[PDB]
Amino acid sequence: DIPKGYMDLMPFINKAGCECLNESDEHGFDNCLRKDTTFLESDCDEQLLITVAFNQPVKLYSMKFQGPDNGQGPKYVKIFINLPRSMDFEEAERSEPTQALELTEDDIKEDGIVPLRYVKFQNVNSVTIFVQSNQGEEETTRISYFTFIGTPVQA
Amino acid sequence: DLYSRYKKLQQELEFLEVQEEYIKDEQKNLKKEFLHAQEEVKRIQSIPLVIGQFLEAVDQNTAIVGSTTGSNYYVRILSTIDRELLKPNASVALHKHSNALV
Amino acid sequence: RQYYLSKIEELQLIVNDKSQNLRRLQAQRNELNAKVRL
Amino acid sequence: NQTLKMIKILSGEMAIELHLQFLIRNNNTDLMILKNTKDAVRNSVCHTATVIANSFMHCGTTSDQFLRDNLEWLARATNWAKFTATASLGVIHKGHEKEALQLMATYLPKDTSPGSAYQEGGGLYALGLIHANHGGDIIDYLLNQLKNASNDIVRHGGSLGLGLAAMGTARQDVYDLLKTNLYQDDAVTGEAAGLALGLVMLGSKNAQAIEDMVGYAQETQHEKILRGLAVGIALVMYGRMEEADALIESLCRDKDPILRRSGMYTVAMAYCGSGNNKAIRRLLHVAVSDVNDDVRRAAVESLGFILFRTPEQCPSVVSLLSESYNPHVRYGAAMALGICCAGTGNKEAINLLEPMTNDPVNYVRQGALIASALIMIQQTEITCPKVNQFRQLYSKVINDKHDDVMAKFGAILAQGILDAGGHNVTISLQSRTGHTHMPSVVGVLVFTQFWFWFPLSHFLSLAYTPTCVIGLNKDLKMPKVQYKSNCKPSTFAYPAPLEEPNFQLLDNPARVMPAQLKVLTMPETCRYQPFKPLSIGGIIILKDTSEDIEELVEPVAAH
Amino acid sequence: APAVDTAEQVYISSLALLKMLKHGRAGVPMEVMGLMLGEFVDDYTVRVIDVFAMPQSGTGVSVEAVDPVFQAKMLDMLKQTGRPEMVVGWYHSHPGFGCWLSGVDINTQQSFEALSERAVAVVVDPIQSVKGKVVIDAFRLINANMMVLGHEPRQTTSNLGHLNKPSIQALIHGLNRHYYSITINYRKNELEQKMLLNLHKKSWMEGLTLQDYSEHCKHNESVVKEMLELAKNYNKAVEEEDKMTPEQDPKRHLEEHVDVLMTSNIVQCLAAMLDTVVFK
Ligand SMILES: [Zn+2]
Repeated sequence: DIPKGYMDLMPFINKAGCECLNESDEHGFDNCLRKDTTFLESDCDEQLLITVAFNQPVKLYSMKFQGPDNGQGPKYVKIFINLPRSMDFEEAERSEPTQALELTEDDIKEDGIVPLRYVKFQNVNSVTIFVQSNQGEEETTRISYFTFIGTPVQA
Repeated sequence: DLYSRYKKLQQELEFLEVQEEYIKDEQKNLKKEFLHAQEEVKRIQSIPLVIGQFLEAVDQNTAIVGSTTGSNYYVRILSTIDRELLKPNASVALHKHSNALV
Repeated sequence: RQYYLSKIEELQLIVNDKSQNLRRLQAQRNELNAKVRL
Repeated sequence: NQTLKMIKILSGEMAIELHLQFLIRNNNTDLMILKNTKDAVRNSVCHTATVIANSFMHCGTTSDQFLRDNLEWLARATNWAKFTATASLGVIHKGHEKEALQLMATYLPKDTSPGSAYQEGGGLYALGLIHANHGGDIIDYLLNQLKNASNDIVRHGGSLGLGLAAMGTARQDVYDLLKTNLYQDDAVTGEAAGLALGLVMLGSKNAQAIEDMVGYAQETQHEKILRGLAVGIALVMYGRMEEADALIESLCRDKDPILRRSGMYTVAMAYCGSGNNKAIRRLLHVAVSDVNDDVRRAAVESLGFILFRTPEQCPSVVSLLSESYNPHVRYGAAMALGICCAGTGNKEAINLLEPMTNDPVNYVRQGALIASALIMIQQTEITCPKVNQFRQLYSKVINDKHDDVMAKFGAILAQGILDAGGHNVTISLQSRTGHTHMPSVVGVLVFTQFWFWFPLSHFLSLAYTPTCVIGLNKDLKMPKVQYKSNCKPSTFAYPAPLEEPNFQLLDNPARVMPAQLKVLTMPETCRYQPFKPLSIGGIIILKDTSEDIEELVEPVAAH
Repeated sequence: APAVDTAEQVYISSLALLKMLKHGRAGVPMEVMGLMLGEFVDDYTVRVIDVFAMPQSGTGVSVEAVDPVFQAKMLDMLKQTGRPEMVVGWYHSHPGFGCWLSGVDINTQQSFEALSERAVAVVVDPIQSVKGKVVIDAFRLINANMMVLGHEPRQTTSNLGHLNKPSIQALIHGLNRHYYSITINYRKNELEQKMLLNLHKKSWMEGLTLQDYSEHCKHNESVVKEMLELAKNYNKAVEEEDKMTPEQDPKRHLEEHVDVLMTSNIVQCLAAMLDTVVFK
């Protein structure tokens, strides 16, 4: 897939910065990271907060934020960038995101690629996703596959 | 004929008003710029300055001056200096980094 | 008819006066701009 | 049947073809001037200027003889210059739609140490230039090429070509493609994307396009995109007059100097030719008050677009800006006089420009030379006394080994402008009948942006309108007819190549200068009769008064 | 082959310029140096958002003056604060030597460019930066193969790269032969300018404080006496005007004294009476 001139940003992801809050121990953060049927599930409630850092600064164009069809796919996502400190759910709800995202149903499918405002993502070091709600309004949310499409800034 | 001349007169008058307002605004801004330029010229006369001897006047704005560092320099005379006060071997203060006869 | 002529002559004298005024303003601005440029 | 013929006329195919034939037939360019200039070029800047000047001289003549002769010298150009060179090709073949794709096939791509993506981008740009304002067919091809374009330079060239082709059509698909390219947020492609957004949605007053473009200009960080978007915002609000006012204020107050420059350009495009005194007041206030020199310059430039309908009033207002201490204001004054009195040969404007050609600041000299060329285009010694002198001046600046590089660049482009289109085209922001020629206004405005991007200079090719009187029969063909110009032949003659009766007979088509149009009638012995009075000029239908068989003017081939 | 455009600019932030000037002066007469942080936005832009000084070493300014521990720890802890900007380039001070790059300067700049092709080597003269003008330039390099082959170091596409003329002092020290000057633009937003405006923003008080009235009277006396002498000179000069066809002015000095008198006394009067009527 992916638009011409871009690449999957998987090899540029630094595992030292990755950190997901409210995840069930049985459903690890790597499940959403990996392109398998394995999924990441929130453990406390629907809200989730996943921070991913990169080895080198990168520029994002589109995200593949997809989950299952049972309605537990995300629906409202606040994206913050270059966070100098770990993110708190209270502030994340309060804070103004770099980009707000109302994930329609079609995004959650396997062919769902969500374009991002490339203007605001030109010096991304670490990207934090605050999943505020899910489609089915369940007590928890599942993410089948999450990744980023973009290009390195060639540091 | 008559109406065309009258309309041309009105258009010309309005354009004259526009030019007048333009010129007044530019006059104000030019006065500000002149003040800044005078400030800069005065600031170039700050301290320290190296003493030298006004050896010879070459042009209305350029002279040859013997700076007491022991060296002769062809430098530029500042306008505000009284020309009649510029006599040979007179002691003159020169800009430290440019030797301009300050 | 003659009303046209009265309006025309009044505007003509006004335009002449303002043209002299504009020329004077231009001379003043020119001298100030010359000072600034120098 | 006859309705199809008027459809053909309205689509522009017939008029463009006739203009192309007129330009080819009366190609009178002196290649010796270009030979001298190519002899006196040392650096790459003068090389690019020479390419552009040759393009201007042969604009629409399809005569690339200079390039074919000096291919070895042309190969010296690399990187963007090479791009510009290829782009220049499109100006030479202006209106040569029929073979365009095919002929661009002859300049087929290769692989070398430069990416040759400059060549592909220049090819797309030239394709757009050829079909400028008339891209009815090329649009789909350029859309496909831009969509499939991968390189950044190719994207830039394709965006420029697409904007030129789609100029004023305001099609939504092309706007979406160009907005996508703009959102890709690359400095090289940003200029082209913003300029093409302006070109496509030109004069449309669209709220969506303008909000997208202003928001992007306030959101991005690449200044090249800022300049492109500035000119684009100007173009979108072209000719809308007071409907621009809101936007204008929203751009005059903005903190970003490029956005303020966009506000000045929007004042120019919105009130182009109206002479609205509120616009002039605002422009003069900005030109004398603003803290960023580029904004002051652009503010002075916009005066030409405001006042081109009353050129006699233009030196009166710009003369004092001409002497201003600020060199940027001086350049703005020069090019404002150039735009304002373009193709008129105004005496006062040239007298104002004459001292400017010796200004200490180099780019001021460049602007003065460019503006003089714009003013005196097609002019002769009798019509304009000083023209010869300026001609010598140009050569001197080229042959002065110590003169600064941009003084030389201005001189080269001035030589190109003065003999544009084989001395068969002029710069007329007004139309023949008194309408604001929108392609001319857009082309001149974008040409003024050569200060920021040299390949944009070819946009001035839009302003080249042929000075012709094309007589047509009832069948729209061209009978062999002669018109009598009641003036001394040297009054409007071509310049003498480098090394009398009171009337002249001109064949069909006739290279008639706009001033010569007044004194031109047609002999009574002619079996035809002009339908519209000949003094107006342009493509004029001739009614045949006799049933004798017609002798048609044979169509000359290309190149 | 790609060529660096002559329109490329170095956008130095206000804070970066101030820190650079302060550090350059603080080390006079030694040559101090430090690292400029920022980002290469595009092919025509190099943004210097911030610059941190580096400890002085007896070496001087060389590629051995960048202590790896200092640089690494400073970068890490700035990133902690919120400034995760890459090392765009380096700066050092040539006190009174003008702006240029010496052989060792060219050497360290080669070292920096090996890290990233885009990298600037701005230098600042801290003693030539007298109030008003600021003597600072930014140079990258020219590849030797680029110059020997005869091709120009930088492609040109606009007049931006030639608005300013190179200096003779830089030119003899290798300018346009081994390194090219890059135009420098200062990124000053409204907020920073307004904050800097407080340096000489007088007060809400001195708009209302009258001059020392005895001092005011003495100043008036002195200026009026000077104006009397000037009036005598003006009369003497004007008498000469008659017996003189078109062929310091006691008048210009007279006008200046008049202007200073009217401004001083008008201001003093108005301030005094505003004070009388706003304070009961
Ligand atoms: Zn050094």
